[PDB]
Amino acid sequence: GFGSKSKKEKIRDGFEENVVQVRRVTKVVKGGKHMRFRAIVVVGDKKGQVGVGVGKAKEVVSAVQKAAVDARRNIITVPMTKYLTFPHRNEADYGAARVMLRPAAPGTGVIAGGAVRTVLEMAGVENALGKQLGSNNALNNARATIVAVQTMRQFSDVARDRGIPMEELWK
Amino acid sequence: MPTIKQLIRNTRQPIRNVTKSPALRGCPQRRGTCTRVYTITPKKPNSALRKVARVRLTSGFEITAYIPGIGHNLQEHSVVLVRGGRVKDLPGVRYHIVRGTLDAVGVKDRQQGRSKYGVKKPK
Amino acid sequence: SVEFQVFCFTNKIRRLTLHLELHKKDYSSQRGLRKTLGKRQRLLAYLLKINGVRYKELISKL
Amino acid sequence: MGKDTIADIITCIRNADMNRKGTVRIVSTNITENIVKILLREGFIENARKHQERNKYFLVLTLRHRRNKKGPYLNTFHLKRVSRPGLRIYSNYQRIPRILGGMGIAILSTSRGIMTDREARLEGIGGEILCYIW
RNA sequence: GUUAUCCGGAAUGAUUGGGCGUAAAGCGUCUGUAGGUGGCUUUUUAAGUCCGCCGUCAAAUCCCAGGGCUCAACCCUGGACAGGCGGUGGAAACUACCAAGCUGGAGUACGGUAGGGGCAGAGGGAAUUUCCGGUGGAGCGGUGAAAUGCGUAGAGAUCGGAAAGAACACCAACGGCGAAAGCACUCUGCUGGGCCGACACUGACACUGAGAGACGAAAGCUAGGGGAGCGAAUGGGAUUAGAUACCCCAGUAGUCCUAGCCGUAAACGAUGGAUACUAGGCGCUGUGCGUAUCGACCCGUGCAGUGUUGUAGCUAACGCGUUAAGUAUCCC
Repeated sequence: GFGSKSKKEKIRDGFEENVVQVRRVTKVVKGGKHMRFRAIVVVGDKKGQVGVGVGKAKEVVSAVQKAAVDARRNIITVPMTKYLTFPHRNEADYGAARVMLRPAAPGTGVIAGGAVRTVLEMAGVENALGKQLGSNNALNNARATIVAVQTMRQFSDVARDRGIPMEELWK
Repeated sequence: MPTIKQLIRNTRQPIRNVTKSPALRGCPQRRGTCTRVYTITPKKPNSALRKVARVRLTSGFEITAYIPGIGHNLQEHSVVLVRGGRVKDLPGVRYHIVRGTLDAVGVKDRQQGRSKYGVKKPK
Repeated sequence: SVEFQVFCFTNKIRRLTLHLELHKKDYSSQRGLRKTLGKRQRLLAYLLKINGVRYKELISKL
Repeated sequence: MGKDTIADIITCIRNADMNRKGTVRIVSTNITENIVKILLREGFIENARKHQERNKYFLVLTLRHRRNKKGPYLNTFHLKRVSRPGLRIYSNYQRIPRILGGMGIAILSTSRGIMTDREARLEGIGGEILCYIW
């Protein structure tokens, strides 16, 4: 109880935050019908470092930052080899949200649906195109991209895994 | 549906984009003859007196069309010009009537969005 | 041995048929007669697929 | 011994390592021998051994791993068929795909033998794409 | 700006790209024709396939590069990838073909083996009802409580005597068999199907199956029997404001059988079939080997089938999980 949380908020230049949806989810009780706020926060620096997080609380801002503290303990790093794009195409479903990611030329800003585009514009990739096949959901969507960019391999570690010395690569 | 023989018979075909206006059946808007200019009520959640003209068309159909705007001149046996577009509140009204066109005057004293109601500029 | 299968199934159909026609209502052995007819029939299309003359001998034997 | 002798080997690979078992026993026909010959030399697997059990020469095949992890092999193998029996696929030397840029290979049946994309892209020949792994 | 028409979005007709336990959706199950797909090795032709060359697919359009109009639109010059079809020269891995072997797929021969598999014929005894006798005399039966009914013409109860039809108690088990529906008192006859072993034989004869054909609980109908119990409709009593209903008392078609027709069921595992592969634990059934005794056990096992928890994976979730709703392939 020292006060004002100035040093303790950690001013968040390192991780920039945004919501991607704040739906009010509600439960009914004996007394009636009371609601809490479920916010989904995607945290990440533009270095290649993102992760989702849900939260719910009766306040809006405590749900956002509570989802952020859930989010900033959930980070993967993005395998993004070239001039801020992707090594190869990928698809990976989670639940019932399927996400096709596809690398792009460098003259192409990120084009995807709002959750996928949110976790990629926070991922610092600049050149991708990801269609979403399946759900209208936002959480399983974004988390499906996170699973869809964990399982993604560069050329250096595939060259290391196969044992092949090196060729067949322009750069 | 295997690639072999349940599907080089046929899959099936979707029908069409089903016509959202069974009259007007050439193309977009069609001259009409007023038969009734009655007034009906919407479904249960709304409450209004919406004023529709049941109108015979030059195509061969007869159809009850909505009349937009506030004022209306439309008496018995006048000539209108109906267009498509579904008024949700009224069961059966599928069409609108263009205002400012032939024998259906523009609305009285409107100065916001006049091209939808056929009123020339003031000032 | 193939012609013992065709001939053996033929005696199978003879004895089962002279069972069934004087009996007339066993609806269980009807499947046995029809599996024997189909099984023998795929054998006859097999040996006809292989040969001419030899399958002509299988027809002329019975 | 079903309908396919290549979904035989391939489905034994997927079903082998999705249960993390690093050992395959399959039949050794000519095209299976050729696939494991063009597959051990490309770093996916470790060793292929012929032997006999009732004078029937089989292939036991040792898959790759790494060390004691949550799962001892990191890169999931992801084998896939393409030219199904009943839907044959055929490619020129144009269509022949660079799988993921090259991180996968597309083993395919040339008039020479069966090659990879390296050994059929330099030849300029084309043929029936058996399957591509990645 | 509105409207209309078309495409997109729409993976909302799906080859790229969907599904079928419960959300829309697996035929009731099975045989099988056409057709589709198909084991291994060796050899041959090259129809498919691939490579070279050649011809053509008008010009205009689209793409690239130049040029012209002050730029652009537009105009003009040259060039070409695709991709189609044909001619011709090459390759033979895969599909197909030609020929020849092969056996693990599939069968057969043989020896066993388990079974409510089916149909037919005989035989059985409880129980119920009715009738015929002996007794005895006022209720019996029924209900939430009553009542209708039956009973002095002797009911019910009890003992004996017959007759009748229908079903088969304990065994009955989360059990066995059938393709499903179904199948259990016993015995006999004819006959299907399954499982296991030895190489004993043939050598891919395989899977699925449009249309087709068969079978297909119960209720229903035609024809003839039979009719104890139960029992739609009906009739009476009760409850009830009312009761065409639940309750009760009578009770007809029906139930059973012969010969057919009908062809539907929550015909359900709410899961079409087939093959290959992917942890285990606890079971049951059938056989096989070894141990142990020399004989019944008993332990492990080889398989096939049946069940229960459950890893991986899938799933919207519940759950399914070697009998998948897993991974793949084929067919409807």
